[PDB]
Amino acid sequence: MHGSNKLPGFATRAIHHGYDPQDHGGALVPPVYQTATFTFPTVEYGAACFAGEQAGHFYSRISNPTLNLLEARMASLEGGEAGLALASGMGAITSTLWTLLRPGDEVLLGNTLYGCTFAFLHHGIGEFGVKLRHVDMADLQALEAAMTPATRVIYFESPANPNMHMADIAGVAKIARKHGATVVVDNTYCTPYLQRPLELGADLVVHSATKYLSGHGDITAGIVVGSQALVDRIRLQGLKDMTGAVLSPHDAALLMRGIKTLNLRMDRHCANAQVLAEFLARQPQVELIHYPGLASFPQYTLARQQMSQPGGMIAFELKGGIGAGRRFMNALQLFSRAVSLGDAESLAQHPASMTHSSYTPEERAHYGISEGLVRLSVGLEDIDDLLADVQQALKASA
Amino acid sequence: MHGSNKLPGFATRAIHHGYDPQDHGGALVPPVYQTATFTFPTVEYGAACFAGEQAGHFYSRISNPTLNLLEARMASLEGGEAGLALASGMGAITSTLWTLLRPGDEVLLGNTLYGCTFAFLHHGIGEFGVKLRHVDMADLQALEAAMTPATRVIYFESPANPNMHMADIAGVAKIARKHGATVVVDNTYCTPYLQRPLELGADLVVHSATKYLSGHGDITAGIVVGSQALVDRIRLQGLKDMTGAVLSPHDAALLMRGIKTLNLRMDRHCANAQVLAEFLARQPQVELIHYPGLASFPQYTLARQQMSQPGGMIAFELKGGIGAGRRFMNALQLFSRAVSLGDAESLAQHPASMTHSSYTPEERAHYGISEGLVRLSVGLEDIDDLLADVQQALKASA
Amino acid sequence: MHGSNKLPGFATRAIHHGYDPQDHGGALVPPVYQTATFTFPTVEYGAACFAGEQAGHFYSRISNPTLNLLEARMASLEGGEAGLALASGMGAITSTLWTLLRPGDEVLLGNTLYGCTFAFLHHGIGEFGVKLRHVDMADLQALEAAMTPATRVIYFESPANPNMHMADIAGVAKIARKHGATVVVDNTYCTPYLQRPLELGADLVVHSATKYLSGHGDITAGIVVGSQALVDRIRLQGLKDMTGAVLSPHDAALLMRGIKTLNLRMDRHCANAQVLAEFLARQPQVELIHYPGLASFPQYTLARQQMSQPGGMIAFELKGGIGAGRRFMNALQLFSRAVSLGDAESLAQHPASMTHSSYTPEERAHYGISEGLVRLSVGLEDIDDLLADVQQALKASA
Amino acid sequence: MHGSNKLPGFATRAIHHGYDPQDHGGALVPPVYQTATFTFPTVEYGAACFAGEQAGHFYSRISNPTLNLLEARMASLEGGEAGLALASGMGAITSTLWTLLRPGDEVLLGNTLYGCTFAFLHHGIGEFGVKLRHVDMADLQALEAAMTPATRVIYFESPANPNMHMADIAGVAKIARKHGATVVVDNTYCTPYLQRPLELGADLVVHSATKYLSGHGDITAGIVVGSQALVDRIRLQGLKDMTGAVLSPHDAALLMRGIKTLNLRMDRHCANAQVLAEFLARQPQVELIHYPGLASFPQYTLARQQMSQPGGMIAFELKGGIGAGRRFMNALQLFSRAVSLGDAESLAQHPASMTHSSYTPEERAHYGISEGLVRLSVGLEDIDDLLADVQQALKASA
Ligand SMILES: *Cc1c(COP(=O)(O)O)cnc(C)c1O
Ligand SMILES: *Cc1c(COP(=O)(O)O)cnc(C)c1O
Ligand SMILES: *Cc1c(COP(=O)(O)O)cnc(C)c1O
Ligand SMILES: *Cc1c(COP(=O)(O)O)cnc(C)c1O
Repeated sequence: MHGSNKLPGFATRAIHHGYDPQDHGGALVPPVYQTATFTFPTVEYGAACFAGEQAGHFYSRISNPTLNLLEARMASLEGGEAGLALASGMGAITSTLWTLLRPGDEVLLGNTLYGCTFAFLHHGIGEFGVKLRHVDMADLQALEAAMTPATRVIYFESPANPNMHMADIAGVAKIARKHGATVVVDNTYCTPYLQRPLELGADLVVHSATKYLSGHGDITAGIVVGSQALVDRIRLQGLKDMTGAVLSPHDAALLMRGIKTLNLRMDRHCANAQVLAEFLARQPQVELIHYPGLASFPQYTLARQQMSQPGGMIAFELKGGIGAGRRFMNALQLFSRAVSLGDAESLAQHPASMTHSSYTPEERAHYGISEGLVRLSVGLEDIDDLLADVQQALKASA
Repeated sequence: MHGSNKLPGFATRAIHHGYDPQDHGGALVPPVYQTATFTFPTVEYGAACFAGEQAGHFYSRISNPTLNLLEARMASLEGGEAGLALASGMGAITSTLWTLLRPGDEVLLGNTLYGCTFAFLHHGIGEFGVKLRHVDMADLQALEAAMTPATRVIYFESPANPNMHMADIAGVAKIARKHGATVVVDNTYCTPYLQRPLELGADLVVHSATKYLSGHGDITAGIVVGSQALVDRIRLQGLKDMTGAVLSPHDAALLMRGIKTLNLRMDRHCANAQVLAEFLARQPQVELIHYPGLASFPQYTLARQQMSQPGGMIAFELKGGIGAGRRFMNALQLFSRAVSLGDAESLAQHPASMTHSSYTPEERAHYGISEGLVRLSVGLEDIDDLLADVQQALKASA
Repeated sequence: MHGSNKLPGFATRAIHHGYDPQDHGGALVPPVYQTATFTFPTVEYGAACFAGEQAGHFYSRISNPTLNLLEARMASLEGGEAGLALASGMGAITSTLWTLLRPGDEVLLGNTLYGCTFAFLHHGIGEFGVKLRHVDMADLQALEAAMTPATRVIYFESPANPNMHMADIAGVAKIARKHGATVVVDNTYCTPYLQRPLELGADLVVHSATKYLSGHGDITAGIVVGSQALVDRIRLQGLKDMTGAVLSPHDAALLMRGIKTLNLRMDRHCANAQVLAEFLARQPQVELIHYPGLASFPQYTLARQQMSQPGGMIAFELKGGIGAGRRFMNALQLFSRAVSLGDAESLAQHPASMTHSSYTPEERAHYGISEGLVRLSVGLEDIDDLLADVQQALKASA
Repeated sequence: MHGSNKLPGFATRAIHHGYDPQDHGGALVPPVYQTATFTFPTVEYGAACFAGEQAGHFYSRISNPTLNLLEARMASLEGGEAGLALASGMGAITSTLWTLLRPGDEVLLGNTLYGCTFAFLHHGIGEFGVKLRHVDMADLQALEAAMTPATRVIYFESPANPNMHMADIAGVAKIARKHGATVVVDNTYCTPYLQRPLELGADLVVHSATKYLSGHGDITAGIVVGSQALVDRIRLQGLKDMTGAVLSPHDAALLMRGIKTLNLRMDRHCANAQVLAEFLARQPQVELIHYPGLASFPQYTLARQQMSQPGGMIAFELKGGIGAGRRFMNALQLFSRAVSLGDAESLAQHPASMTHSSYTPEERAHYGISEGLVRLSVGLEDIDDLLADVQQALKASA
């Protein structure tokens, strides 16, 4: 049915939402508001801007029109009411959590977390008297059992950093609705093109827009999407007062540029990673593979229900442990050795020998990290070139 | 008589410090390192990059060569050991204090702060079990009388926002050294061209680079300068984990561009501001007037000790109260009605009918804010046009 | 057939060719050389760079590393020896022809041309002693018969901008071997992803990089690719001395950003256009459709033979004439009315009522422009939304 | 004095002219229209737009709102009717001359020209039938005798890129008026802040905005200022059709940023320059010195008549010829060895061993280039550091 109130499709909105060129001298690309302050015609229009009474701007840290279009567009893409743009992923996560939690509050966390998130919680906010508990968010019994009435927030990534462990977002939402908690999901890996946690009951979605959304590895940015009520608070307290993590209008404009090919890029990320994952499963050097699009995936059924495509990230374990991981990493000639993900260029990392090298093997097992675990951000290059590079590096891995 | 590569002068260093073109293909202006991530030649090289050895970049949130140049240069200008660059002034202050303070520690503050510093403190970090206390930082006895063994940090501005109130920085530092407290000075209004708190005994300096250091009103940014020990902590804890206020390499490059004219612009700001404050002082409509370069200024002796020039900001209180504020502000044709300062274009605000418009006269009294107070950021325009515009707007304020 | 002598795939080279992060501090994305000028370690290493005896820059109007990477990359994608980046499409075209022609030389031109190319030739260089001859370049017998000993250059677009008329590039190149002319093809419409004239025997290719190569409509740029000797000549005469059409490094970086999704965007442009064009052919009001992908296209077999895909451009003819054209255009809610093409946003133009409405109905006819001629640049939106917009607007056409 | 048609001073206009923040949501700094194309609300609005009725925009190569701001501001600064922004100084020169010259026309030229301008004239437009004669533009008898009916343009720099030879601009205009000829002056060295050739009777002014206007060595740009009717033709023929030398809106915004400190930088460039000149003029290693601000300067009087300050450029000749100049350049440690000028960083060049190194001693003396001629672009650094560096390089010049 063609409809009068039917949403334009994802691609259309990623390109167009929230912008009419007619409102801006006909400019097809929005002009970039690289400006710190705005001006007032009088002080009555000025006082009304500080009140949230008129929808005109005063200062770029609080709100900016280039930033607003990005936020509006991202909110559309996630299906949410409102968006906030910030200087990084961590800036999104810290501004949100700082806003929502106070001493005595408890936050329930996914069992594994992105390292700096884990750092923010245990060495940052968790040292200012906020309580932390990890649970397996795929274990709805154990989550139910962990809830107190001090439980203010449930925060997780899905899929999660190390082995791609999923959580059942709607089943988690159900339990949060019962006890009255706020569910915050890091949707970095899937993006709104593949997973929309707000449509599954989550209250807030955070993103490292540094990754897939930008797509080209040339900005650092974060996004928060949720209801107006919550995002308004994160804007006026978390951002304004508590992190100062303001995104550049230059970078916001690059971000929107990237978002315009998001669907296209993700289709290719996913098509390439599928092929690569299936390659890796059949290789003698490989003990174990975690990829949502392989049938062997433990949470395969949950992956097809809550994500429309299995994603661009692969984690696998080399048989020969840390030495094998090192040699594999040092052999790659197309894949680059780097932290980060979601660029056009394929990336790889081996926490045992990189990010987490100055731990012991036993302390790595504590954080879900195998000695042979290698993570791949499969990029947009030709798959035959990527297979040739991976095959050659597997040989060198012995 | 000191010569042979002596310490180069302030202008020279503002243009050249930390950069020889021969190390980047002869490029006179350093290339902008607008990249999120960096690559390693081996995994072992990368083990060293997170561990602190063979340092040379993994991820722009922690560090980036464009930012490193800015940081080093601002360190040279302030005479500190190390710099840090962030997404905003608030980014600098929050990252600093989040790092230095924990529940049970106390911090002492100047009587009046920048609005959001004040809001961070009372409604942010204060609500996380950190004790706050306001002293007059010109009164060395009163400061001594507030010290406790839990006092970890002394934070203030000088001059400070409303009335241009100075602190005896050398005096505060002596006390702080006895007590093991860290002194953090917000040096935004002066910049290192006019005042260098580290040479007077402060430990850390912070800036809204949004203002004078950028000078052109097109970026939001902050800086921190101080000891390697303190800055390494602020970088690796406050910024990496607690704020995520990452500065865009693009804007960091505009900031370096602004710094290149800093002496020249500050000379002009100060020359324009002098003429205007002498003018305003001879005016029937103008009650009191707060400019450090008037002989009448209460702390004239302290200000000439700490500041090489009297600044670019004027505060004056008007006889007609709020009504005369509104008429004066709405009458300006050259000065712009906006918050912010240190821009090429002259700015004017009047908190009674704008920033603090719905606070009613009493809560305003408890912050230093007179009902007729008008703040001027004097800009770079021709002094005669600026005179004419103030002239004309006093007439209409009756 | 493994082995390192294999050419990497087009998408790999669009992302990586000519750049190794290791040579620039690990920066995954190359730093932007936003610098006018370059420096020398000695006056002797200076004397080498002006002569071309040493690899090194001196001045970004002649040469700059950000541009040089863009150039090397475009050369690889077209399969030429060398490239040159310029401030616009017309910068590439004029820099080329100013370099190659002198009074007395003849240039054979394709029968229709881009309006501004046409204007340059007849009202510009043509008025300076260079003779012009139009010829049907799809008619090899006629082209042979037009050659004369004064013929220096054969220049054309394929497909050609208005009606998608095409020329046999291998056929033209072979006539040009025989007589001695230099063949230059404007390959804007296809990009190197779809058509590679150098590989079919052309000497030089030019682009409006403003269109598809950029893909996102935020920049104005041009590219020449050809033999080292011809491009060097165009660099050092046409660009340096005769146009000054220097590309901003910033923009060159955006163009490299756009090229990273070129194959992905072209695939989607083309799929969307195939679907739209089939629809347009089945519809009452359409007199005559022209799309290379439909069998009714007069040079169907030639298109199939020189282009890997039929492209993103459609021209059709409404039955109601000039009036039905204005009516359809004004009815568009998603397609935007504007000149240009190869954006993510779909564009529509109607010369009789827009670009060529200054003219009379019979002067439009001299240039091959029907009265109901509508041109569509099909973008990357969801095809269903674009179908609906064009369905909706065909109704409004009676 | 005060009259209602009052003109704001140079610095005010450089910062404000042609922009009201109220016309763009209050944005203190103008938004950057980084867009290639522009949209129409109806087909008819666009029709009356290409035609020139209605003040809207269609394509950024023709015209762009950011560029038009820069163009109005530069027009104001030079006291001319209309402005044009281009990709480089050469862009402006060529776009100008290709508009006004045709085969058989004569252009009369100052005796010496910037090498690239000379190259354009002799090896470019001059090889298309345009006649060239060089004449001394200070000798008015010689110029009157040089005039012919073919003489359509008189083009020169003043001061001129040799030896700072000046032209009698008002004298020249009086002779050109007698014969209908168009006088175009390259005012790069002075900028409008120091010389306003249009006020002395010139028709058109050209600028490499790459130099002092930008001030910071980070862009390549050109400006033309003159009468509405000439500029229009240069835009709609030279720019649009004959060079395609389109300025990036981003670089245009950086150039506006630079112009905001033009007075202030030029004041310092000249004060540093006056100091090095008075020093250099007393050194035994130094034969001759060409600086307008020395009393011994042959054209002292004319210089002071056209120019409010003597400029930031110095040329001198070392007694020891080619080897002296080589040893001097090589010894420099603050001054950079580079071509270009008008940067905040001080630059120096020695044509005999650099630009014109490949040439012979007799061919250099033919263009007025001594074997020992050194040219300094005096920068904004501390004059004491600059003195020490020139000093030390003078001692090594033995
Ligand atoms: C990178 C990342 C972050 C951190 O974001 P930044 O933009 O790097 O600060 C958070 N979560 C996930 C899942 C990430 O990958
Ligand atoms: C503006 C300002 C700040 C805040 O910095 P932002 O860059 O606006 O975050 C802090 N201190 C002073 C004195 C300021 O003026
Ligand atoms: C647009 C176009 C040009 C001109 O390029 P600009 O970037 O607009 O200067 C040349 N040829 C074709 C086929 C074009 O479409
Ligand atoms: C540099 C220069 C030019 C040329 O300008 P570009 O921006 O380099 O093209 C023209 N005239 C003078 C006097 C110059 O110095």
